[PDB]
This record gives sequence, structure tokens and C-alpha cells, in this order.
Amino acid sequence: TPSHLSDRYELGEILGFGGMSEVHLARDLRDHRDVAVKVLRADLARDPSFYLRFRREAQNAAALNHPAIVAVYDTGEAETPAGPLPYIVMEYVDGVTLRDIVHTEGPMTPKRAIEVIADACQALNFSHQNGIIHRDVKPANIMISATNAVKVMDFGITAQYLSPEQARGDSVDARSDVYSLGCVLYEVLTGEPPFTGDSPVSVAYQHVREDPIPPSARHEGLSADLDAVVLKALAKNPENRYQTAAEMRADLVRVHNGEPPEAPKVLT
Ligand SMILES: Nc1ncnc2c1ncn2[C@@H]1O[C@H](COP(=O)(O)OP(=O)(O)OP(O)(O)=S)[C@@H](O)[C@H]1O
Ligand SMILES: [Mn+2]
Repeated sequence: TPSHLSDRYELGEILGFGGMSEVHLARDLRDHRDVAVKVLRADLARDPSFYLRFRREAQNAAALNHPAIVAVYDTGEAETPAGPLPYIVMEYVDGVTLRDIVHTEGPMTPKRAIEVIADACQALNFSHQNGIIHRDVKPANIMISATNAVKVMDFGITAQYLSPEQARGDSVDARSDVYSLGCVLYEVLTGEPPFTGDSPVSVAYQHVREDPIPPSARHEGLSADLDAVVLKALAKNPENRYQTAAEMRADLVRVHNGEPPEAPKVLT
């Protein structure tokens, strides 16, 4: 895989592999800065499907300026000994994604989890302000730096993180992001997503039919007040969940600070 492509970026160590890309720590030679480069895998690149899937999700990833949002810098596709390799250049986050944490460290401590997801609401909310719906909220798209800073990425453009309105092919709004962010919060508190199945279609059915089991019913140490917040964000009807990311944050802040949520009590 490439030592130095674009003649502008010198790719370094692999920071990690995602479902369809290797992410390198490159060095921007022109602006003299450390940067992250997400390159489509060479094996998946000789497959027009993935090539186009990456190429689409590359020019469509929103570039926003926010301390909690990963800034996109460049996009392109250089010729390498493996054909073209589409790539996206972005802010280097020294840390891991929530997925990495869930599958290595395990379930986060409630207060820390509440903080992380509260900080993600800040980014989601700012995005909503600019009229941009993320519509792809999941653990692998939310990062935590070495300085505990929350960095969210891939705005614009995942089987068990989609909203009932997404699973029905309907429209998508701020409330849709709330539901998905709620799924991330659920998993990060308990250890597993709200809904799991033997096939994507199974999970999609569970999303728009089956109710979520209270987080505390799945993991030890989770307050009932936390159930209220989580489960409200997982409400099937958009009008039942939080209307804005700020609203959800306002409620996480309360639970965090040992205050009663404005979310309907989870009873029986
Ligand atoms: N902006 C970044 N800065 C530093 N490291 C990153 C950055 N983005 C991703 N990484 C690392 O690369 C790994 C994979 O990144 P992903 O975004 O999950 O790749 P992906 O192919 O888009 O996977 P998906 O989103 O599930 S399709 C992560 O676990 C991180 O360690
Ligand atoms: Mn991705």
C-alpha cells in the first residue's frame, strides 16, 4: 500500500482499518501539518461498487468548522500500482472511535458516557443549524482524542443505528439523528446496541416494531433517570423523542449533575 501519494501528502503509519478503508497518518507537505488520510482499500478498489461507494461518501462528507466536528481538508484519487485509490484528507484525531472502545475496553462509565454523548449533541446541533443532517450517526463516526475531546465525523452522505424513518425509506430530520445518537448512547452504556438480529432486515424490523429493553435491565450501575433519557431518544414516533440535539443534551446534563430528567419516567 502507498508510501506517498498526491505528491502533496506523505502517508505514514496506519491508524486503523474501517469497513472499507485504511486510515493513514499522513503529513501535509504544503501547509506543513500533521493530517489524517482515509484511503479506500486496494482490494475493494478493483470492485466498481465500493469504488463508487467511497467516491460518493468522499465529496459528500460535509466540511464544518466546529471544535467537536472533524474538519475535512481535501479529497481526490491518485494513481497507484493498484489502480486509482480514492482518498479523503481530514483533521488528525489522536485517539479512538466509540466502536474501538466498545470492542476493546467494553461499556463506558455512565458519567463519562453521558459526557461524550452530550459533547456529540453539541456537534450534531451545530450541523443542524447549518441545515445539515448527519443521518449516519454510529460509534465508528464519533471519536475521543487523547485529551478527552469528542470529535464527530462524516456529516452528510450502520445496520443497528438507523432510525425508524430511515428504515422506512422516509425523510430524515434532526430527530432522526437523536434516535441514532440514542442507539450509540445505549450501546456505550450497556455493551450492545438496542437491537440485534441475524440479518440487517431483522434489525430494521426491530427498529420500527419492537421496543427497546431499558438499559439498566441489560447492565449494572445504570440509573432509572438514565433509562428515561435513553428510551425517550429511542421513542418510535419522532414527536415522542427529543426535538433537537440541544434538548437531548439539556437532559443528559441533568442526569449527569444528579438532576431529574424532563423525560417521561420509565415505569413497568
Ligand atoms: N479523522 C481521523 N483521525 C485519526 N484517526 C482516524 C480518523 N478517522 C478514522 N481514524 C482511524 O481509522 C479507523 C477506521 O476509521 P473509520 O472511519 O471507522 O473507517 P471506515 O472505512 O469509514 O469505517 P466505516 O465508517 O464503519 S465504513 C478508526 O478506528 C480510527 O482509529
Ligand atoms: Mn465511515
